[PDB]
Amino acid sequence: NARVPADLVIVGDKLVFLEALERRVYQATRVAYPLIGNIDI
Amino acid sequence: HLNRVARAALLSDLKRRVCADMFFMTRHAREPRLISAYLSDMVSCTQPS
Amino acid sequence: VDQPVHNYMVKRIHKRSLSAAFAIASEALSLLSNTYVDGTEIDSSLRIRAIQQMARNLRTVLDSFERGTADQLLGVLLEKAPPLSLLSPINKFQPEGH
Amino acid sequence: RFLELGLSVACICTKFPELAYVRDGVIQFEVQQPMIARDGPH
Repeated sequence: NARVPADLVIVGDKLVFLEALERRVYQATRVAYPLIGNIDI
Repeated sequence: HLNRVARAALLSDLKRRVCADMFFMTRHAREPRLISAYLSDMVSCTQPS
Repeated sequence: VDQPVHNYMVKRIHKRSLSAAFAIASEALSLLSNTYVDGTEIDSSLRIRAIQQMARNLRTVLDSFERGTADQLLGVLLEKAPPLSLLSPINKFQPEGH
Repeated sequence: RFLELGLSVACICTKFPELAYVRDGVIQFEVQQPMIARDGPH
C-alpha cells in the first residue's frame, strides 16, 4: 500500500472519501464536468 | 464550446451581479455568518501553477 | 406454510474504449528519420528539439488515459444512479415488496 | 524600514541597475495544454 493525501469524512457510521475532482482532472480544458446537469420544470 | 445561452446572458445572469450584495461595513452593525460569504469565498479559490 | 426461495441473476458486460491522438510534423519526422543529416552541430540542436517535442507530447497523450478513466467512471455512475428523492421513500416506507 | 516590515516579497530578484543599455524586453512563457478527450462521442 501507499500513503496518499486525501480527505475522509465520517458520516453516519461509514467512513467515506470526499472527492471533489474538478481541480486535478477536467481542468483548464474542454471536458464537461458532470454533476452540473439541468432540470426542467 | 458554448452557444448563445451563457453570455447573451452575460447581462441576464451576471447582472445578478448587478443586483444584491455589496460594500462592507457600517449600517447593519449586526451580522457574522455571510459577511464572510464574499469576505470567506473572494481571498482563496482555484487552479494552480 | 412458507417454503424458502432461491434467486438466480445474470448480468452481461458492456464494452467501451478510450483513444487519443498524437502528431509529429513533417519537419520533425524528417529530422528524426536521419535522412538529410549534414553531420554538423546546427542540425543536432534541431533534432534534439524534435525529440523533446515528441517527448512533451507522448507524455501527456499517455497520461491522458489515466486521467480519463476517472471521467469514464463518473459518466457510468451518473447514468447508473436513481435519484435520492425517489429511492429513499421506497426503501424506508415500504418493507418487503409486492 | 524595507527588510523586516512588510512592503515586499512578491517580486523576483533578477538583474539590471543601469537598466537600458538594455533596449529590449518582450519576455514570456508558455502553457502546454495536454490531451483531453471526453468520454462519449464528442
